[PDB]
Amino acid sequence: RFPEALRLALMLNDMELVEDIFTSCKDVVVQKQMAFMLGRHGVFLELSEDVEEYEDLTEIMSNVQLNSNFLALARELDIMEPKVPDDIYSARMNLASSFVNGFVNAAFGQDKLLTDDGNKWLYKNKDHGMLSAAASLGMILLWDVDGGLTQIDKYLYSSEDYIKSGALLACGIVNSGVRNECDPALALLSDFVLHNSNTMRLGSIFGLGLAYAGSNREDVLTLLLPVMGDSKSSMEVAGVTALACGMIAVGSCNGDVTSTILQTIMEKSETELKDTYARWLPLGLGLNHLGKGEAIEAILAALEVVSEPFRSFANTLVDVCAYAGSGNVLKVQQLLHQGVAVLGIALIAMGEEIGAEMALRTFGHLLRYGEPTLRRAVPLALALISVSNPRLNILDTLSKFSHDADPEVSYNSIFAMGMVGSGTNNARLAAMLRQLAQYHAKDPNNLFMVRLAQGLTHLGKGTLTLCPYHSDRQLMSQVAVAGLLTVLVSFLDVRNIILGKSHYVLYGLVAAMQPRMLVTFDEELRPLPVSVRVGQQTHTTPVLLAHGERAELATEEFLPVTPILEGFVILRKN
Amino acid sequence: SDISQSVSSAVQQYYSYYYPV
Amino acid sequence: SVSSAVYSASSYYYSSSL
Amino acid sequence: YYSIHASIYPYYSYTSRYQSSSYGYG
Amino acid sequence: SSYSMHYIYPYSSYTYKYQWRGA
Repeated sequence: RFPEALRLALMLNDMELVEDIFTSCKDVVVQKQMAFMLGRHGVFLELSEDVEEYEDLTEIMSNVQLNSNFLALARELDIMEPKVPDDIYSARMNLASSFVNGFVNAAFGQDKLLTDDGNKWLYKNKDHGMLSAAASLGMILLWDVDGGLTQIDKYLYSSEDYIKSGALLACGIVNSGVRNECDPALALLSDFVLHNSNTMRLGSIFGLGLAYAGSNREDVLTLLLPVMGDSKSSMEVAGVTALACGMIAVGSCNGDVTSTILQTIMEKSETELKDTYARWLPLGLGLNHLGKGEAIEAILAALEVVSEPFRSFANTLVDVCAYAGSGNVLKVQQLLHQGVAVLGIALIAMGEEIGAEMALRTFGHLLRYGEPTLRRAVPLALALISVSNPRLNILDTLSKFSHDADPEVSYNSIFAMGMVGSGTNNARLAAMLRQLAQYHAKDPNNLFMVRLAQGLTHLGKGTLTLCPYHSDRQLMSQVAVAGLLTVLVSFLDVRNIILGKSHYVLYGLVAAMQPRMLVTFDEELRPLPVSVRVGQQTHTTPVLLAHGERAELATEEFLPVTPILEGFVILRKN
Repeated sequence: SDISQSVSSAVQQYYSYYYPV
Repeated sequence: SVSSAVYSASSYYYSSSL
Repeated sequence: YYSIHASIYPYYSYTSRYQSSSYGYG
Repeated sequence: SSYSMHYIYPYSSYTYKYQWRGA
């Protein structure tokens, strides 16, 4: 009974076990099922070309067919029509609309703004807002590598540097989660990582980080690591480079990135480590050690030389990253600088439900009576612990604290409502956002957060999720966690990172985007309609599961190869 | 907010320190 | 060049297009 | 460490007596 | 206005094709 073993092994996070059990099998269709599981988990394992069905197992692992099945389900629902931003309802509102359009139309390669000629929209934006506008094209064309690049290529030759940087970022985005074997992204992006213009460096490096977040490629890391030591690199470029390297090397314990990050910290003046882009350096370090637990002491000891104010931040962030999956009661006691502390409480507690409910009570207490500075991060922790999970109590709390006189609590509460409801058409939440949009009219920043939350609620027109867990809520996608942490750590300085120049980091959410649709196949990977009983009623598949539902097929005619009816399942005959 | 609405057994209401008493 | 095409070796300068 | 009621909270340096500082039991 | 000739790209007017591939 092979399929269970590979689940348990993937939980153990051990490469050797994964490859040991993914072979040592006398069936092929079971290997195809395990390949679908690995593809969902974002693990790609290299196989010898002499294995019995190398071509198809490789084709499955690289999610090449994901786009076609997703568009097939989009044809079943009859939802291919584009939704302009005004249907959901200054430069800052053009940018807000661009983001709404990108979120809503994600994974359908259609749009009414970025038409055949997108200059008409791009030149209504300016500077970084125009960069993120150009970057949104790659979010609309997600997982469509061939058509994505065919559409993006026109902007790669623009005279405007912001548009070219956004096209580079789009080219990176369209390569996320697909791992095609021709390497279009390394060939297209790698010439700009040391470009003279820093905006080009930011776009190329973030694109490469998103395109290769799955695997710790040695060539991409050797390309990128020099850029943190370049004397022309801004602190923003060094931070983005550390983010990219930690995403690419996430959970790998790669020593050369670790040493490079420590060297880049040790070089920086006590005056520069005050720059808030410096917070991305230990974030990349934690991503490099995410979930490795007690092994982190060696680096905690190496960090002892760092300046005292920065030391608290680096140590806390790296420690809570190392234990992100642990669900350790004692580290939670230690955490019970402060913002990263509460984010680490959520990051650790999300691994089990009793700890998560105690965390929810703690976060409510902190929002009501906590330190005035400490409560600023609490809504982001509430977002992290309950992404794509529209709990009524959480949404009520955030709606209460959505008017708070302290602007950052309001901003973070609104963003947390948008995240919690992401990928769900919840009508209560949509009405809340519409009312808060009427209240926060004539308030550009709160209105911007409201528009972001509105767009995020309708992400994919209801067909996408951001939850990091999958397969019966028992396996954690490290790339999803890395993207979510990138965004929320950037939101611990929302007024200067997100509302400033660097809102392009919101596109890190693409690393966590996944489909929430069930699909059944015959042993030939051919769409096989069956009837299912989705509980916690009947429908004709492919059907959409919500956060906590279990789907069962209501006849004994077919038997599934995997015990878990999540994602893609191959079905045998009697 | 203004406060109607809900108070989690905080009853005068003293829902939080950042709301009018 | 780590950024070129020879199509695609198994089926040009991308930046310059020379 | 207490608070006096406009309201003033010295232990939080916040400006906008409660029986309990943690939960403000009236 | 969707392809480039061999170099000229007439949309951007960039001067110095199999869609986005080098061939």
